[PDB]
Amino acid sequence: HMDTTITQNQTGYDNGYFYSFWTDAPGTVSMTLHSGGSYSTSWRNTGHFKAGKGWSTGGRRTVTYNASFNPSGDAYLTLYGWTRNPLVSYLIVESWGTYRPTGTYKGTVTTDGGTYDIYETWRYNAPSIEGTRTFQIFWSVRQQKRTSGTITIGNHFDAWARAGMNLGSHDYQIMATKGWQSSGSSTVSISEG
Repeated sequence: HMDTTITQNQTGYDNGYFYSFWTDAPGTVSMTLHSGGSYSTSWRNTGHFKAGKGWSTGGRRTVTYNASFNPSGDAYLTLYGWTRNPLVSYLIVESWGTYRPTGTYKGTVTTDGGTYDIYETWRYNAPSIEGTRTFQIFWSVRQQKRTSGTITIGNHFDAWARAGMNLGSHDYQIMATKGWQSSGSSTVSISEG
């Protein structure tokens, strides 16, 4: 009869929603899982972390979200997901803190009232859904920040494909808070369509 609080690397289900939690700085960050599609995070002088709720069946859905996003430094509010064969992680970054991600620029996609820059990067020997690996990351980064709205994910997937950024078969997909060597808090509420 209390909200579950996650502090150790794991995935699972809470109140019908898939969740994922990962950090390399255990004890510096927590995720509290609320009723429905809502969660909060709190972090203090963390290392790296990524945490959120969403779906173990990733794919071309529409995600509507509303968030309080309060980073004191480097953090993102981002849809975050994975595919296998090829192993790819992807991020649709809605807001950021002191640092806006960048990478190999592929063009833009205009969707959901915003224009997003498309980037691809490689991440070297890093944690993944298939162990510690090098893998590509596909990015859409909103040209300006927002903390609520709708993400029409298929429009991003289609733009990435046109840019030669090829996804594999879907694994999970979450509306995440991500942090790097910062402090802060977030609360995020989601729904699918």
